[PDB]
Amino acid sequence: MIQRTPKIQVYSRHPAENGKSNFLNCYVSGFHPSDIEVDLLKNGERIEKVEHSDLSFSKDWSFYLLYYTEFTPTEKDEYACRVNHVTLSQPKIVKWDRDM
Amino acid sequence: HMTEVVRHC
Amino acid sequence: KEVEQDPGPFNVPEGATVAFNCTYSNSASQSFFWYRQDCRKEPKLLMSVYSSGNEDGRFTAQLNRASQYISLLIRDSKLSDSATYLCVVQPGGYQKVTFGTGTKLQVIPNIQNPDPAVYQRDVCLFTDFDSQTNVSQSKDSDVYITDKCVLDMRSMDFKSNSAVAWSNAFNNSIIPEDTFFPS
Amino acid sequence: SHSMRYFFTSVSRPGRGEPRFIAVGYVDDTQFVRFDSDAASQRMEPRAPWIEQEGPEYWDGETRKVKAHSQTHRVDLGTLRGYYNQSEAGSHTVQRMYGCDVGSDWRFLRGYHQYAYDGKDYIALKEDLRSWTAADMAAQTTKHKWEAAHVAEQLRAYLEGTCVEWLRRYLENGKETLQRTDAPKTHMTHHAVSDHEATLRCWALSFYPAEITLTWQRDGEDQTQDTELVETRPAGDGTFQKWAAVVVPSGQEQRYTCHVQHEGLPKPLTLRW
Amino acid sequence: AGVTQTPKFQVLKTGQSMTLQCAQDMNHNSMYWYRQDPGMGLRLIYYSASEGTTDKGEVPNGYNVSRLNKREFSLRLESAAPSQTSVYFCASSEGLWQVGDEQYFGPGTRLTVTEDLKNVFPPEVAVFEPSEAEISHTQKATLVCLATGFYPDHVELSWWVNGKEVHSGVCTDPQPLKEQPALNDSRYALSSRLRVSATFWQNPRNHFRCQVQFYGLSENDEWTQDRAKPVTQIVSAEAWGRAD
Repeated sequence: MIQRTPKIQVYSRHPAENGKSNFLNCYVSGFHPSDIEVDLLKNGERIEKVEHSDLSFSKDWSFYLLYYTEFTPTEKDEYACRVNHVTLSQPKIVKWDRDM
Repeated sequence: HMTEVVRHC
Repeated sequence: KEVEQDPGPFNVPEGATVAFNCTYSNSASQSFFWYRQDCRKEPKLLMSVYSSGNEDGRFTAQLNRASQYISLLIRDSKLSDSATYLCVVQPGGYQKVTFGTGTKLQVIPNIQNPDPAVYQRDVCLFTDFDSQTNVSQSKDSDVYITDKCVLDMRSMDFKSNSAVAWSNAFNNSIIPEDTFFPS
Repeated sequence: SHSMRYFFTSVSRPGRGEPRFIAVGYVDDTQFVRFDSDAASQRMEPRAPWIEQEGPEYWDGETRKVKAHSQTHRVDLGTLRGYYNQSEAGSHTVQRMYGCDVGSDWRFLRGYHQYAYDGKDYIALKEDLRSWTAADMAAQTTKHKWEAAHVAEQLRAYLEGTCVEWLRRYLENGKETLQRTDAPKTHMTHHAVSDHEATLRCWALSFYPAEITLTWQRDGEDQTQDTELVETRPAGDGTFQKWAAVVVPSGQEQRYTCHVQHEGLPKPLTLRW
Repeated sequence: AGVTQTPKFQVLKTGQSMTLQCAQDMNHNSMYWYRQDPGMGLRLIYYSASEGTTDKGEVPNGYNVSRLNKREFSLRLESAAPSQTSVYFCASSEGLWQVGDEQYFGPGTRLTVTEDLKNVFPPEVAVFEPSEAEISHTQKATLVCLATGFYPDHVELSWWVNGKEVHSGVCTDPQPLKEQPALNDSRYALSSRLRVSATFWQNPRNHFRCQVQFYGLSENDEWTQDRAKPVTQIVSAEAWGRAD
C-alpha cells in the first residue's frame, strides 16, 4: 500500500472582519489512508462544535475533508488547525494567518 | 440515481 | 407471478431447432437466467441472459427490455435436452429472485424402421412403434399401463419406444393397424 | 458542461466491527446525497434542497442500492485480501468512482467506472465501455469474472441511459443553483519577504464551478519560474477559492500580471499591483 | 464440491417433527430454502442473505431456519402436516446484493408425511423374461422389471449386467405411478425395461439384475406391527440367459 501526507489549509469562509460572524475552515487533502485527526484551536484549546464534510477522494485516489465551525475573530484570538495522520511522526499545527 | 451494476471482484 | 412461461410440453424432433420464451411484468428487472431441471432432479444454471444475444454453442439467449421478454434457442437438439427450462429473474440488488413454473421440452427420435408389436414371461410389452403413436391409460381400474419410454442401444446405434401393461391391453390406445400380435 | 459522480470508500477495520463505508454523490461540484455506515439512519440522506423533493420510492431504492454497494465492498475486502495473501489484521481500503459527463447539449459524452485497492488503480472500465484495464495479475482474475458476467455491457447501459436521464432530471430540478456560474472576486496582496523581495498573492474568491486557472506572467512570458499554487479549496458557501504567489524583486511588481480564467468570466482577467 | 443437503428422502407421521440440513463450501454469503410442487414453481420458504441474518420468504408458515454459520443452514419442521409433503431444495449464492447472482442448488429432499407409519411398504420386485416372439422377429430381447406396492414413492431402480450397472439399453418410467389413483395414501408402481442382442440374452453365462433402492424407516423409527419393518433396503430380482 501507498501512504500520502495531508496538505493542510486554514482560512475563513469570508474575509476576516472582527466581531462579525464568519466560519473558520480547515481543509486537508491529498492524504491516504483516510483515518485522520483534525482539531481546530482557539488560543490552543480544541473547539467542541466542529463539523466536517463527508469523506471524498480525487482523481489520484487520495482523500480530502473540510472541518469547520462558526466563529468571530478579534485580532486578539489566535486560531490554528492540529492534524494527526499515520504519515506524521508528530501532530501538525498550522496557524491561521489573515493575509496568506 | 445509482446503478444496480455491482459485482463481486 | 413476476414471470410467465407456457408449460407445454413441446415435442421437437431430434435435430430440429426449438424456441422458448418468457415474459415479465416489471420493466425495472435487471438480471435474467435460464435454468434446466431433469425429472426428479435439482435446477441447474444453463446461462444468463443479456440484451446482447449470447450465442454459446447450440444455445442462444435473448433479452428484450423494450418488449419484456427473454428467449432461449436450441439448435441441433439432443435426446439429452429433454427437461424443464426455467426463466429466472433477479429484479435487482437485494430483491427476491422468482422462478418460472417452467416449460417442459421433449426431444423425439425418428424411428427409421417402425415394427409395431405386442409381446408377452413370468406383462404385455407394446414396442417398436413410430414416434407419432401415443399410449393412453386403460378404462379398467385393475389395468396398469405406463407411457412411451425411449431406449438407446448406443452400440447398435438403434432406438426404440416401449410401453408396459400389466394385471391384450391397448384397445383404448390408437395403435397402428399393422401391429404384430403373435401367439 | 455537466456530470454526475458517485464516490464510494470502504475501510476494513479488523477486530472493530464491520468495515467503514462512506458514499457521496455529486452533480458537478455540488454534493446532493450521502451515506455513512457509522451514522444513525442507515439510509441515503439528502445533502442539497432540490433532492428533498424525491418520493419514498426514490429513497427506498437509493438506500437498497447503496446497501448493495456496501455488501459488495464488504465481500471485496475478503477476496482482495485473499488475492494478495495479506493478513486478517491489517486495515485496507477499497474505492469506487463512477459517473457520466454531458455537453452543453445535455447528451452523453463519456462514462467511467474506476476501482482502487489501498489507493492504487486496480481495475477500470475503458472508454469504449466494453473492456477492462486490469493493472495487476490479481486484477486479471477480477476481469475474467466481470467478463463472464457481462458487467461492462450492463454498465454501458446504465452509463449511456439512466445515468444521464437522471443527471438531466437533476439539472432541471436544481436550476436556481446548479445552472449558476459565479465569477471569482479577485484581488491582490503584497508582502515584504526579504529586504529586496515581495510576494504577490493573486486571490480568486467565491466562484463556482471549481475549475479555474491562475497563471503569472513576467512581461507577457508565462512565469512558472517562481509560482506557488495551492489546491482549489471549498469555502463552505457552496463556493470555491484559490490563490497563486510569485516572489518578485521589490520595485518590479509592475511587470507582473495575474491571469484568471473561469467559466464565469467573459474574457480572461488581468490584475496588476 | 458445492451445495450438500441431507437427507435425500424422508417419511414422517402427521405431527412428527424433523430438520433438514444443508451446507456449502463455495464460501457463499446468501443461502435459501425452497419447496417444489407440481403446477407452481419453486416457492422460497426462508432465506439467509448473510451469516448474521435470516428472513421469511413466501411460505414460512410451518417452518423455521437457523443460519448455523457461513457454511450451513437448516430448516426445521415443528409438527409435520400432510400438506408439507413436497420436494425441498437448499441453494446458495455469492450474494443477493450483486447483479447476476447465480444460485447453486442442492440435490433436494423428497418428503412424505402420512396419516400413519403403517402405510409405508417396500417394493415387491419382479423381473420378466423376454418374449419368445420378440427374439423371433427382431433378433433383440427386452427384460421388463416391475417394482410394485411401495409407499412412499422414494426409489432408485437400476439394471445390473454381470454385476456392472448398465445405462445403455434401458428405459425407466420418468416417475412412479399411483396404483390406487383415488386413495390419499396410495401405494406406487414403477416399470423399467432392458434390451440386448438375441445372442447376448441366449448366452447362459450372462447375469441380469433389476436392483431397486427403497428409502423407508430409520434405525430409530419405531416399528411395532407384525410384518417386516419397512426400513431403507434393497429389493432385487434376477434372471439368467435361457434358450428354450
